[PDB]
Amino acid sequence: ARYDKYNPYGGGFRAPLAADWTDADAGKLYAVGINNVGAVVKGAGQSGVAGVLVLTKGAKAGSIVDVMKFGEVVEFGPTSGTPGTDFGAAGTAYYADTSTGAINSTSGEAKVKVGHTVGAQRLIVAVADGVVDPSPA
Amino acid sequence: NQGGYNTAGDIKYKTADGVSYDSLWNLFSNVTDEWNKHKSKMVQLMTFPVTNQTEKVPRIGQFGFEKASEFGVPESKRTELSFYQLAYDFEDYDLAFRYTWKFLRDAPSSQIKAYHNQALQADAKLIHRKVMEAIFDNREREADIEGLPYKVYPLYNGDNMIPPEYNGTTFSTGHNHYLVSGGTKIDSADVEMAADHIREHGYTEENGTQLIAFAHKAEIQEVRRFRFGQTNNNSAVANYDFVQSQGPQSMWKGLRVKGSYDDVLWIEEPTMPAGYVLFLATGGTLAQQNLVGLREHEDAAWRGLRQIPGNQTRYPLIDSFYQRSFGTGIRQRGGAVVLQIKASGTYDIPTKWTNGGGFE
Amino acid sequence: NQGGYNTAGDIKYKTADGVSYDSLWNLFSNVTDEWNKHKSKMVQLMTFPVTNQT
Repeated sequence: ARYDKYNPYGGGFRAPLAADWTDADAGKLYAVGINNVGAVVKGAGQSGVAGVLVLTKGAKAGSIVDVMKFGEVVEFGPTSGTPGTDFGAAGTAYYADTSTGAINSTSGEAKVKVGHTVGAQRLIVAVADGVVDPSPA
Repeated sequence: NQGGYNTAGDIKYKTADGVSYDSLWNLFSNVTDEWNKHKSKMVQLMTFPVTNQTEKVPRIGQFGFEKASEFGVPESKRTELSFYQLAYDFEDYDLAFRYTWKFLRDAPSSQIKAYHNQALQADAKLIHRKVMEAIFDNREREADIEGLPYKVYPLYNGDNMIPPEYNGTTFSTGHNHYLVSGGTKIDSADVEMAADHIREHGYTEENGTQLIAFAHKAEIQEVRRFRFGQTNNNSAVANYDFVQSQGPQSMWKGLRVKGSYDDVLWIEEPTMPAGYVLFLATGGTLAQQNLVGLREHEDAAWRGLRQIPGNQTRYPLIDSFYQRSFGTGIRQRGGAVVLQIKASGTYDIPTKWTNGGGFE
Repeated sequence: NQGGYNTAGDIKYKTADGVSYDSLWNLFSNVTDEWNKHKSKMVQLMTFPVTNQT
């Protein structure tokens, strides 16, 4: 995954990273939130899911990251796939597990919608306010 | 080879007919034979002088484009550079002439000049062997440059290095350029396969290049049979026609051209062990330099064949040394193919060209 | 003390992180130790050149 189109004015925000992210995560996409200190963590923090994040390289705790709320992500595939080969399905909605921050096409009541795909490799990011269904039958 | 000190008792003065041996030794004083000249000619076509002790072969990906709109902006494009790294080897080789004082007193002066002219022949024979084993010995080697180890390579050899994709033809780990014919005699199907195994990497006639093949005469007696649509060895069929050269061109680079199969020119090569063929690209856009790099020392004081003054000097024993130091590696790992003519199984390194198995 | 012949392999680089091995050895090409200057002073104030062997 990579940021294709990012808008600094309300499309995303600067925040400090809460922990080190290793080069094993380089080019993966995760959903992220804010912890009680005001720093970025994978999954929901206290904020719920705040947005999505890609790092092109590993990064240290307390370094500044740009979290995307609205924009386009290219070379996209699910968080469990290999970056740059294991691309997504076309035309389908994508959902974050609020615990790990892992994104895949499987919907679930407790998950947060992050976007949908326009062709296999391009995700239109537009993160939901909250979970898919806060009142299951 | 003879070896040892030259002694009184190795000296010959006059024939029973009264003819002096110094006049016989005077024949060998300046000549070079057609066999060493032929070996020197194989080196001269097959090699280039190395300028960088290590090379990088870089590549870049592709962009593409999108259709426009009244609103909205394109998807972003980038490319990432990558390379493979190829070093060239280097080693020192030494030779000595030794004399007793009475040998230098009484031996004919023409014999000393013949020994000097034979050192030049031994140098040519050494460079030829070291160029051939760079191709036919399909083992990997290591060289130290600035004190840091580098690999030096034969052709593609079943290794982890992946050939660069040419035109959407795309490759894997374990690619190869030493080939086993799968048959006791050469087929036209082997010649067609081997020339395509070069041409899949580029090195094409559209890329302006010419292919050449070097073969022992025993397999050229098969190629003369290859008339279009006719069966040849192992019940394969010639998908092109053999054309004899005039008298294709009668001669190339000063070598006796037999003819063509496909567009590849065929040349008779008596140095080749009988069960083998070399296919080699030439000219055009890729083969502006030859298959094997020759590396020599950075300092002009240490390049060339050199004489060192010896360390027993005048009486009762004399010696002197010749030295040359150089080495070899392949840059264009896809620019030539070695074909072995055998019925089944693993490729064999020719004993005459095993690295460390001998010299000259 | 280290001893023996100087060999290739006692040489260890042409350059390391851009510095040259010739420049490193050039530092020591003309040094003199202040202890060896002191020792040379002590000899000079404590000896004389012998003209008469007995």
